[PDB]
Amino acid sequence: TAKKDENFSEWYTQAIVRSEMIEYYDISGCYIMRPWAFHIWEKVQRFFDDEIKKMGVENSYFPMFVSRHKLEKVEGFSPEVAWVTHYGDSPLPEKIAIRPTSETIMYPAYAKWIRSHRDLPLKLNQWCSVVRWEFKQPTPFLRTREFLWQEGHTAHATEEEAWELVLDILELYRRWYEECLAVPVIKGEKSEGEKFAGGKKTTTVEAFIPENGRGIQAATSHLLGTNFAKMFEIEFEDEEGHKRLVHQTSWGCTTRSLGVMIMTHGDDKGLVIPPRVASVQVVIIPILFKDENTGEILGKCRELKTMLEKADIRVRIDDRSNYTPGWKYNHWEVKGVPLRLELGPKDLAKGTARVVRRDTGEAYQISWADLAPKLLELMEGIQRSLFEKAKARLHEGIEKISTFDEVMPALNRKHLVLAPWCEDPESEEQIKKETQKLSEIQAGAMKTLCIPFDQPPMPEGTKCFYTGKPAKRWTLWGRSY
Amino acid sequence: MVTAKKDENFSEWYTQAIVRSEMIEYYDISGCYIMRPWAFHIWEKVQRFFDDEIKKMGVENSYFPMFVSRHKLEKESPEVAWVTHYGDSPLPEKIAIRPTSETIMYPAYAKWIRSHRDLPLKLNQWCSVVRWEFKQPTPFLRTREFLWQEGHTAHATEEEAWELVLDILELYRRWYEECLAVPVIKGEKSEGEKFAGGKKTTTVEAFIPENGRGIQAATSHLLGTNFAKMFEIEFEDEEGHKRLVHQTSWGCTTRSLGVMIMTHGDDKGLVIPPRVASVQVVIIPILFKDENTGEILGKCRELKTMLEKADIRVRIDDRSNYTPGWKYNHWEVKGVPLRLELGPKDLAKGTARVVRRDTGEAYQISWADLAPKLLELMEGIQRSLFEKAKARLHEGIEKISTFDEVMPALNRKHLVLAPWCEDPESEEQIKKETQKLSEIVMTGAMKTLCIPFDQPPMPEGTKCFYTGKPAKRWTLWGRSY
Ligand SMILES: Cc1cc(N2CC[C@@](C#N)(C3CC3)C2=O)cc(NC(=O)Cc2ccccc2)n1
Ligand code: PRO
Ligand SMILES: [Cl-]
Ligand SMILES: [Cl-]
Ligand SMILES: [Cl-]
Ligand SMILES: [Cl-]
Repeated sequence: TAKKDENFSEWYTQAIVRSEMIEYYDISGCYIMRPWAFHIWEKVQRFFDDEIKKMGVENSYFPMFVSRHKLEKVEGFSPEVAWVTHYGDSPLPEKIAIRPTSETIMYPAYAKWIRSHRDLPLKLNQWCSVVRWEFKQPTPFLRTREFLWQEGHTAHATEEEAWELVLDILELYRRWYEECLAVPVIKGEKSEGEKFAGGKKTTTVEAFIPENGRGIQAATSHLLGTNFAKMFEIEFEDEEGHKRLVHQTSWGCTTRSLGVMIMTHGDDKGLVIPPRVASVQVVIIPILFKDENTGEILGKCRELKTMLEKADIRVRIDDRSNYTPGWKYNHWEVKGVPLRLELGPKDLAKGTARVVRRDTGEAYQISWADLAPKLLELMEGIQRSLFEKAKARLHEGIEKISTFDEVMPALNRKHLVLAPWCEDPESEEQIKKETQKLSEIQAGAMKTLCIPFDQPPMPEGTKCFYTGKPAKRWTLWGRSY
Repeated sequence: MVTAKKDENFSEWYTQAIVRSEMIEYYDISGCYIMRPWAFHIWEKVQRFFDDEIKKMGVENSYFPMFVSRHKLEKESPEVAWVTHYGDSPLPEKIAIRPTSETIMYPAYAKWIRSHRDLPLKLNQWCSVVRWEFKQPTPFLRTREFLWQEGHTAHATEEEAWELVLDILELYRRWYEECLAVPVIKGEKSEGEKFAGGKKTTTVEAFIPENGRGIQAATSHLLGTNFAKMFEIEFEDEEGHKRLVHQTSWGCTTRSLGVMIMTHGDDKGLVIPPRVASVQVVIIPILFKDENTGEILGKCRELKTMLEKADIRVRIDDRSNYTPGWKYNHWEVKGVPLRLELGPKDLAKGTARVVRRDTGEAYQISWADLAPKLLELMEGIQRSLFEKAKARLHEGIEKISTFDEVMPALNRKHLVLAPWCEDPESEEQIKKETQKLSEIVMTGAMKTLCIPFDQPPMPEGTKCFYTGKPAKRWTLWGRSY
């Protein structure tokens, strides 16, 4: 009912409801991931895990609790600590905390495990859930009490090796978004005001939501440097016998990616799932009505399913008798299955099937023998087309500007701005506050999204679009999630 | 290197084996442990096995919240861990961390299921849960937080549910026997030992000879219609009458790793069955006094490529900061099944020296014969580990007929197979009497482990070994985890 361009958050809520991706729950901010959503997580998890295993990153599991004494005697997703005080009706002798971060457990372990240069590099990953206690206005995948992620943490003898890993991981995050989810992203560096607190440098991939003009951070990969090694005394004796601090990285990516995929590819009809991650790629809809199944149509449906599955196509036959074919068409459209295969009496009488693409609605009459190759072709086409259209929208959403008087216009067009910036942090705070004020008066704030790796030329003497001081680099700004 | 002997101080041996093989890091909070990458590799092998198999059965993965409300939890709790505070302030309502997810998932099941067309519903989750007991913990075997999978299905009939119960139990037998080379006994739990709220619990039970204790390896419950009544999970059948669903739930945990360690470990540390070894063959180049250094490394990489063509999992330990003898000890204590040594002598002869971990036997193998001979050796090692463990299991069970045989058999560190009337009060009586007699860290009580599927014949008039009433079935008892 709600149109994506007119009432975006209503559209998002409804499209997620009707798609059966999630279910509600009696504790606020929590959402059940049903298979239609969880399978997408499984796909990107397998891709990213295969790739980091090639880099020698090994998975691990740390306890979810920290002792009161370890906390009393690192910035997390919650400012305060959640305490477990009882088991059943019995008070614990000492209350324990749900860990605010994994770093508080992992880094003391790293300080024990690393003693010598022979022990480096150390590369660990953990797939797990994460809890937040101070979410506001929850919404599936974007603002939740609990989400899923992977977090990698590595330690190296040199900063050069650590940085190399940071960038390799950022490239894997680009591939996670662009090759699996068909979502284009922009590689860049965070501002001093937006990077990880105690780290040296934060790199990020950023996406864009045209319907509200907002940038959204897709994933991050931090050069932590030696600051945490000094805090946690993670030292190694080098080849010459001198004690040195390790150079660390950490990197994470969450189920927020599913939300970004949803928002990127949905239309007024509902979700559109990229074929590479869809739980079902082709739904076979028999043109049947209740109490009339002779076996002719369902038998051919089953033969077609077998044939498609031998080409590794994920197929479901919706043979539920109590629904009309048109009901099923709309049901699977709203889920965003990328292809629908229609088989009725006429198709049986002709040796063909009618196949409809979800992204464009185009229909193809395809002989049974041709189904498996043609479908593979179509799915790649759909995947590619989903990405390129999104990429086009991304580039139409960014305006390259020179001066501050160009900001509020572009923000009113629901656009990001790429502007020469002196990178002075106080100026980012000033720009946020005054774009926020301006927005208020006009009826919010605009902040740095990233400093892109891809830098256009900077003419000699170009001045900062805000302070008028010498500009350092081109910086991508916008309203933000 | 391990120095405690498995048959002398079993607990010290076990701690040494799991720490020196880099599987476990002990932790500030008792009963919680850091699971290091070497352990996580084995977990990932059995996880992949079981996940692939349940996908063939149509079970889909999902993710439900880690928290559960007081009212859902108690519609149904001394192991449940309560979050009661955030910072210094009480939560308005305490919430529980999941010890299991029946009460989390089944309100959603009742919402989702309306028609016989909605069945069977088959969901699974891979996650961690928390059971905060104060009895003695053991890394892997009995912990306060652990990784597991939990599957939950709903069916139109009891018979279909029971088929799935038994199919999953067979997958747990394969998990232990086929992957981990650990023999298990299928049975049903006694009325007193079955899952609370369920109808019938089936189990696979393992045995640890060094301390004489049985342990439940995995469990598969027929929940029946009991939880369907609790949560109003109903469907309209084909005739239009409302019926309760018939449910199953099943789980298996990282306990499986503990049982593998204890089953196959020896005085030198771990022994990993080839089917779950992430490194099946470690290649050790013998570099001494610069003799053929480049040639040896090249031939090692060639041999790695050749072996990977046969799907053998190979690692070259060409780390320069360790001697060959160090690498021998390192990969032995970590339990790599096969070690391949290549030095100048081996290069000259066109062979390699291969040492199998379980027996220490050495082989001189031509390069051309390496892949078929190593495949044969690995299947021989796998089968031999299983057969030796199965022999120890058989020797650890005494078949008895009267209660005065119980304490001697328990004192030989054995289980007992006894005819039992299956009256539930007699199990409490037997636990208490055997505890008292044990006196004259873990409990000395003998409880039922399972009523085996495999039933010896019950001669007419056989008396229950404890009550003297007519025996019903043969029952396996022991001290237990
Ligand atoms: C590692 C692991 C496993 C399992 N259990 C249980 C039965 C089951 C089976 N089969 C579950 C259904 C799957 C299993 O594996 C249980 C546990 N801890 C606990 O009971 C809590 C605890 C902690 C310290 C001391 C005593 C007790 N710890
Ligand atoms: O804890 C148990 O025993 C059952 C089986 C997994 C889900 N709940
Ligand atoms: Cl997958
Ligand atoms: Cl740098
Ligand atoms: Cl954001
Ligand atoms: Cl695997």
